[PDB]
Amino acid sequence: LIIGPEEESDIIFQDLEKLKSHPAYLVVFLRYILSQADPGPLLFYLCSEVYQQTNPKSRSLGKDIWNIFLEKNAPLRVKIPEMLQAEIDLRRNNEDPRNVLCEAQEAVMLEIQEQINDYRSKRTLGLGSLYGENDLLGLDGDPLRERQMAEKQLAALGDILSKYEEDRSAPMDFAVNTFMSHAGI
Amino acid sequence: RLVKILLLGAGESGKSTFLKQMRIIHGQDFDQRAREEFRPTIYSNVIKGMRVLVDAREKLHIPWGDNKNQLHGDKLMAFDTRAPMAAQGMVETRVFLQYLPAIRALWEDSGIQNAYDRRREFQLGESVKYFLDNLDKLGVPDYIPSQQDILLARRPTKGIHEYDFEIKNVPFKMVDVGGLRSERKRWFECFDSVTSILFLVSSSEFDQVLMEDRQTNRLTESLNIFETIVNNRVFSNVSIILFLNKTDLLEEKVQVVSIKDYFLEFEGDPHCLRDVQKFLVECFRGKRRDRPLYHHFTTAINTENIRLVFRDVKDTILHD
Ligand SMILES: Nc1nc2c(ncn2[C@@H]2O[C@H](COP(=O)(O)OP(=O)(O)O)[C@@H](O)[C@H]2O)c(=O)[nH]1
Ligand SMILES: [Mg+2]
Repeated sequence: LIIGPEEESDIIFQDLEKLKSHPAYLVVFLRYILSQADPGPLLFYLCSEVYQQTNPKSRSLGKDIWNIFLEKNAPLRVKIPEMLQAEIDLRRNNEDPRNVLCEAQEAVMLEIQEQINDYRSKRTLGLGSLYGENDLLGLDGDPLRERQMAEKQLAALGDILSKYEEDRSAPMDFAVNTFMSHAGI
Repeated sequence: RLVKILLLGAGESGKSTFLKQMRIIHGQDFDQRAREEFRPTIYSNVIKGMRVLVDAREKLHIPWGDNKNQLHGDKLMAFDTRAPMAAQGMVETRVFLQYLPAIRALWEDSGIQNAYDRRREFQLGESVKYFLDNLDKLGVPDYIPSQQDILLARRPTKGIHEYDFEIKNVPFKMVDVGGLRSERKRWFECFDSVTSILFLVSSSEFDQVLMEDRQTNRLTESLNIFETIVNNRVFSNVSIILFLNKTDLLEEKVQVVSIKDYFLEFEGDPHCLRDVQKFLVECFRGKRRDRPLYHHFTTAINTENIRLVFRDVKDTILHD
């Protein structure tokens, strides 16, 4: 009370599983991440998601995931429990890693959540548009149409990528497209 | 070739005022005709600000200084704020004069004054005080707002105002956008070719809450805003300059309120301006994650102060 002298999509942005199914929304979130934070966690999560769904045969991907995110001097090295790292690395024996790679994905989830909460806070500050959120306006719950805006949006990323050295921007672009491609964009 | 500067900051930090200083200092200034156009805005500031005051006196249960003023409070409350002219923050001179007598009485009342001292509990700009204290000159029939009046007049900034000027053969373009949460969604339209960003903050807003949601601390909002701007890599080569505006108000406030009561982290003399100014500064630097950060203690309504501060800003930007 006391008069003044002058005077949703939050559902998609707060949950990673429904954010993954909405490429247009994901691209906006990847924009925030690549600009305001550590790309590692999320990018590692997505590639590892493509692996979990890719038919065992798959080897090449797993190999690149190790060098880009998990090994010693990885460009976008992500931090997971050492035990889980040693075990993933073993499965060298060219065995099935999906089981332990999924634990690695969960370990990094807390960080991905913090960043989710982080961007939602930014949306509250009314600054969602600073990350392409304005490209979501004319959308309606329809797979094909939404994933059409995914492109064009995915081109506005080079703008942020390019301001990263080659040993980091390269793997990033690799990571983004690996998942986008699996999402069909 | 062009120096494009963006003025960013939460609502009521001083952006529109800075923009007016540029026109006064480097542009054409405001001639009598252009100042005359602020009168409707000024009479609107006064009437609407006083209405907020009597309303707060009532709901906060603060007692009148004199019952006979209940009639004047009635007159004001009956003023329709949503009518066409009033809705756009304008009040004709003939209407203002009908309310002058009542307004003058209400402002001499200790109840209304106590309500003002507690404005942090609601929403009210201290610019209404400047005008209430000058009712004598706004009252006179042929009143023409002074430069200082124009600088104090308060008009919301819904939209994007752009102002072009020159300094020693160097073209400049300053952009002012609104700072209310709902206005910020437009901030992205002005980031093409930006050379520098002047981030303004009302240094005396530490005891206030947002107008958007009357539950979030103002300084807190500013810090979170600064945080998302200063850590955005896209602005890696953009000059970010921090203005701790309303220094003159902070100088008054530190003497009756303690920032300690709003931010524990504070350690030092809350009654001392220098101590609080440093804490504020550290608070904004503390948000960076890395490029140096230059800052300035300003008073947007003070022409001479903005004249020399901008001198430093220009040389800073011009040497990047
Ligand atoms: N006393 C004082 N008033 C100020 C200062 N800077 C701005 N103002 C006033 O504060 C109110 C809000 O200013 P404004 O420029 O509209 O803030 P904006 O919403 O960010 O554009 C206006 O009445 C200004 O005249 C200052 O340093 N001191
Ligand atoms: Mg403004």
